[PDB]
Amino acid sequence: VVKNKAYFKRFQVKYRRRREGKTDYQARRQMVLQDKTKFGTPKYRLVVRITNRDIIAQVVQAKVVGDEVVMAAYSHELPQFGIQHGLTNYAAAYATGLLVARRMLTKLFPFKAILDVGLARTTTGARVFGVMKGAVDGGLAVPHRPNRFPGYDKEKDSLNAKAHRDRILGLHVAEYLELEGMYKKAHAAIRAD
Amino acid sequence: VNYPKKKTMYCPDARCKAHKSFKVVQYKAGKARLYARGKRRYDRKQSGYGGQTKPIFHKKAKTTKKIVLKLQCSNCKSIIQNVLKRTKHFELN
Amino acid sequence: NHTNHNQSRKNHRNGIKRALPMYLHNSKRGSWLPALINARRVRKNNQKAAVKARRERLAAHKA
Amino acid sequence: HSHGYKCGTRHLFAKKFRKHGVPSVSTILTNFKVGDYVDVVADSAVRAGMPHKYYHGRTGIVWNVTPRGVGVIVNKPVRNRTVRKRICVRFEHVRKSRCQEAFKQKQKDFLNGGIVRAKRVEVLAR
Amino acid sequence: KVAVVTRIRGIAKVAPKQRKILQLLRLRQIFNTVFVRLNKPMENMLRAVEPYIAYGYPSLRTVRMMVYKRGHLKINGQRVKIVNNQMIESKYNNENIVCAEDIVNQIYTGGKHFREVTNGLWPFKLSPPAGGMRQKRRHFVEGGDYGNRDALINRFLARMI
Amino acid sequence: GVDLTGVQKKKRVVRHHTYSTNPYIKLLIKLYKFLAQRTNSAFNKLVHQRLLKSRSNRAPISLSRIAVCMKRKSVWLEKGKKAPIAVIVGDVLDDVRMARIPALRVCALRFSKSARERITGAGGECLTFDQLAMVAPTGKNTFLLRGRKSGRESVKHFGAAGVPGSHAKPFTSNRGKERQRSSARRRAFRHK
RNA sequence: AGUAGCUGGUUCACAUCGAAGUUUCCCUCAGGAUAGCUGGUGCUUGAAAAAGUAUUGUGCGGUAAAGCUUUAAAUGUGCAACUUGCCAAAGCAAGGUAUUAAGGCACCAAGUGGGCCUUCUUCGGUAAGCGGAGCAGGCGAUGCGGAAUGAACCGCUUAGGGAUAUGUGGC
RNA sequence: GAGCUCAGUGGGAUCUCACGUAGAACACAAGCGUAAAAGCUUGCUUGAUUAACGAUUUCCAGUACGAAUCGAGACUGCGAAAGCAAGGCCAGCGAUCCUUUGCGUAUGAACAAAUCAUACCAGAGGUGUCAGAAUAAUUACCACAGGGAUAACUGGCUUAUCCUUCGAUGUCGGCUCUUCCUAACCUAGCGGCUAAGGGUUGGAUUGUUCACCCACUGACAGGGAACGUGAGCUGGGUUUAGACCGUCGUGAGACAG
RNA sequence: GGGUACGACCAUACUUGGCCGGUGCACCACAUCCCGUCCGAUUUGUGAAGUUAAGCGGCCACAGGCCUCGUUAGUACGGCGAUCAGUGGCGCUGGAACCCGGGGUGCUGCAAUC
Ligand SMILES: [Mg+2]
Ligand SMILES: [Mg+2]
Ligand SMILES: [Mg+2]
Ligand SMILES: [Mg+2]
Ligand SMILES: [Mg+2]
Ligand SMILES: [Mg+2]
Ligand SMILES: [Mg+2]
Ligand SMILES: [Mg+2]
Ligand SMILES: [Mg+2]
Ligand SMILES: [Mg+2]
Ligand SMILES: [Mg+2]
Ligand SMILES: [Mg+2]
Ligand SMILES: [Mg+2]
Ligand SMILES: [Mg+2]
Ligand SMILES: [Mg+2]
Ligand SMILES: [Mg+2]
Ligand SMILES: [Mg+2]
Ligand SMILES: [Mg+2]
Ligand SMILES: [Mg+2]
Ligand SMILES: [Zn+2]
Repeated sequence: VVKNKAYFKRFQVKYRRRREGKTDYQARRQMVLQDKTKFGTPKYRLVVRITNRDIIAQVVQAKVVGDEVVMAAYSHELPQFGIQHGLTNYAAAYATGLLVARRMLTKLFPFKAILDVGLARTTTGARVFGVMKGAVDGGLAVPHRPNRFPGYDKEKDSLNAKAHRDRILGLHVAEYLELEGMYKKAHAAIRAD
Repeated sequence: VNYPKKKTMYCPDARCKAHKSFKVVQYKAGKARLYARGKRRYDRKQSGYGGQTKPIFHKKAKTTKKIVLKLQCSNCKSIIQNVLKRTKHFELN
Repeated sequence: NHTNHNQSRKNHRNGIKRALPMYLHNSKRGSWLPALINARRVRKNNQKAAVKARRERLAAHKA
Repeated sequence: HSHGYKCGTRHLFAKKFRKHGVPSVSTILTNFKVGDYVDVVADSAVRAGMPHKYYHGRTGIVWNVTPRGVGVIVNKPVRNRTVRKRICVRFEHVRKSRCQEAFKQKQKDFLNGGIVRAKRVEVLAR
Repeated sequence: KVAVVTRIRGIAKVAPKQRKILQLLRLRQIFNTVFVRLNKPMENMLRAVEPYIAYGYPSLRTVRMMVYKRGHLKINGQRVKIVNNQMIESKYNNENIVCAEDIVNQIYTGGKHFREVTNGLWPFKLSPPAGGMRQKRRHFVEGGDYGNRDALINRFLARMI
Repeated sequence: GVDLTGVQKKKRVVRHHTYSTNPYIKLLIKLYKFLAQRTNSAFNKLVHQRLLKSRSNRAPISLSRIAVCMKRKSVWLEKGKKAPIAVIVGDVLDDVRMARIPALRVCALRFSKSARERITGAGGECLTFDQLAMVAPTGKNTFLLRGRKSGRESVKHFGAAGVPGSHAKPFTSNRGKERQRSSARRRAFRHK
């Protein structure tokens, strides 16, 4: 028996939120880390999550009490802006993040949150990078390189923005399925915010 | 210790100020030339009837020694040179 | 032989001298440089306004 | 006969039982302005910037903050004098002090015997 | 709220911790005496050197005899025998402390100037107890001499004064 | 039968009599010993103790350094207040680096022939401690000064040179003898 | 008049203070240099940067005990009483308008660098008046009183004397 | 950087599933630490570069060497990113002189260029006795300055120490003579016990002691007295120089043979 | 009151096995493309038919563990003292742990949300 009484003595429970499986902490401890020389001036973090039904973009900064969630842009609120369908697709992530990026500047050299992928694999064109590219294009100075935008070829080190633009506009789902105009119309309608 | 036959180490030259592949050559000490300032002394001091006049080190204890690596960017002649750890068998490839 | 006997006695003869006060050898120097350099820019400006201040006090004192 | 930098640290740098693991976010979000008191309690999980050993548990003021390190002035009794040491330290190894928390509480607040009528009373004899 | 501590062993062979506490008690000789009020911090000093001292809780009479008979002010660093109340008011520039009766109240009632008073007194230089001690090595309750002996110090300290 | 531990270490070493063989110092100590005791003034107590010092510890002052320290003192004085006498218990030396000086009223044990002439070329008096006592029996607006002694070349030798913090001057008849390659040297700076 | 890190000797008094047998280094181990200890000279000013001590507050610890290599003492141990970076930015940062007790600093310099005993703690050794350490105290360098006697036990430590009273020890 | 999870156990067929607090691995001893990892695979890589003489820690004398930490500048590497990296944590290494190599001007002093050499500067060649002379024996023919800081010896302690003694305390034995002890051999008295009184032999071998033998004897007991006793002796043992042999040694010479 | 995200402390929140059940969460559908595997299992992208079985969360273990306090225990050990006794008491003092038992079995922060 591996899990006898001696086992639960010497056993050290991992952190609740790792034990819960909900967070990487080598990343949390680096995402959060900033130069001590900075006496503690804010370091915002664009945490972004793809709950299987709906996207969640959330500008955030760490605190000892528990990190403040300064602003957030759930995909649920997309339909409020005319996106009635595909509220978890890459075409939507761009507008979710572009939304938080625009709802965050609405309070406010560019604002500089950094992306917090959490556990999502950073394969090219992953939806998480659509939240960035949306939010990054929406105002926030999220540091990044085009390497994981869709339409960025590994071989040939260059993005295909004429292709990256497509999936942003929902042409992505066109061929799997007139929408392209409801996103450009979607975007003016979130800047109307 | 196998060592790369070429390395993109950083270059101090104005022409560079950049990483460049460097043609690695091992540093072998140059010939001890006769008219070195201090060979002329030793020779003058070995003239005459005192036998040996300076100590001759005999008992080595080191089996290995630091392997200085002369380098030189393709761009120019200048030879940056840098030390490694002691090894019994340095051999670049 | 290595006995440490009579050492704390011999040491407390002239006391353990307590460490220097923080207001003395408070050199920076090897301080994280970028802060250290901005500090010079301020201290140099403190000097120009200290001297400029005394020039004021004298002109004020010609009355 | 063999005093290297971490002689006799088999217990000193051990993590406490069931309290292993690298320092958390509460650690990382602590910040050190210069002249702050601190405790150089070395944490083994972090190896870069670890304090010697003498400096373990010593208190001192920060004299210096670099991006990942906290310079700390820590008195060392060398002989008849306390030499005033300048250990460099990664911020994980520095637990901020409460050594003055009482005194700060004070200037925060700066801002006999009689009849005992007791009735239970057992005899004390063996 | 006041013990009349009395150094009772001599100055030889005493350890660095006891040796410091005795200096801070100003018990630098044998039958020196001082009045120290019983703070916890003092009760922990006295507990550190009890084999070197006898003490207890002086009676008002014990206080009179020491201050009147053995009482000596520090004056310009001079050890000055009390003789005038003039002598006392000059030492203690304190509208409170004028009488030699001011002194005895301070070093007995526990005083607000118990330090202001007892410090301006040279520590008392008592003679060895007449009729002898018992054993300067054992604690008083062991049938010896050192350590707290409560109110009984007045007897012991009476033979000395 | 007494703890004496730490009593002897607190004993201070002070001069209580001048080692000077000079008769005039002794008439001058005779004065200020008296004047220091019979007056309440702290000035007489300083002139009297300094007067007991070594000529080492009575460092000379530049007349240049009096003119500086004096005007710097007197410039603030409210109008109609004549400047303080510039007493020094030491020699006063002329300074070539300050050709023109204010009508100072310096008072010192001794003056260089150059200091005395520049001092009077400015119209300032060059009075002694005798009439200092007769004009300022108390240190009434005297301005007691000291000559410098840190720039003294003896103290440039203090400490070791080889010790890393230090910038002591090594003792050497030969300046080039202990010269050294930049590589081999002690670290210049070092925190205390 | 070789040299001797060795052996032996080195001539008045009194007063003032008064060690070390340890650190690093050395073809160093019977010696140096170095630092400490000590003296002298000051300097500087007078609860300055006082403390072989507590209390209080805050860290540190993993030995005894415990336990079956883990919890955890006591004795300890630390500490305290406008201009110019960062931030998205003007806000943050930085520099500026209890008892007792004289504190600090400098200089020059000696002797010393065989220690010993004991207390407690140990390590090695079958054991030792044995080798080795930790702590403190001693002898060394110091009598005096006491243990009949004793370098270091006990008491007490000491200017020349008297009275008194004691300490350890006695009657 | 990313992905991953391990040692082992168990269920099935190298594989598969489960559990699996690290019980594995992490060049190298050991400790430490470590789990979406610091381990394992994987990809891209050269931060194992340069680093304006920055400061620090360890050793410490608060010197260095080494090692390490916090840094800044450059140029990078990886990574979406924050970040991380100036080797592989921690042991793995070294002055002056000299040689040598590099690097960017300087000197070769009447002048000038080239050569040569030197210099600055930064590495390297090494001192392992590792803060760094370049170093075989022997002496019984020996010698000196010392040392009881240090052997034998001499007493002490213990059951080896190094306390006394090296400006010297004569070694083993015997002989000689005395003396004391008793866990008594004989004798005496008892019934093993008491008993120190008096006695305890002569010889062969061997220096001996010791042992063993022969003979006697009532018996042939054991010990102390500086292993009693050398200004008492003797000098056999030990025994310096001479010499011989064996062994050892290239040899001079060594051997408790 | 609950659900989500990001959390701080990191077992009172852990392990096991139960039962319990509106936003969402989840599982779930397919993989055309971005992207990645022996395999879309993982991962990635695209969905919204299904279900809560699970996960999740909440309640139960004469559950183990963990936490808490008491018992242990003024015990162990310890500092100081004695011209103490012959390891131990004593005087002055500091003072546990294992164990067993009672209790307990997460809590707080930001954001949008039923
Ligand atoms: Mg990550
Ligand atoms: Mg020695
Ligand atoms: Mg520990
Ligand atoms: Mg008695
Ligand atoms: Mg005693
Ligand atoms: Mg000068
Ligand atoms: Mg004295
Ligand atoms: Mg000698
Ligand atoms: Mg233990
Ligand atoms: Mg034990
Ligand atoms: Mg006697
Ligand atoms: Mg990883
Ligand atoms: Mg430097
Ligand atoms: Mg170094
Ligand atoms: Mg290393
Ligand atoms: Mg050496
Ligand atoms: Mg000896
Ligand atoms: Mg004999
Ligand atoms: Mg004889
Ligand atoms: Zn180049």
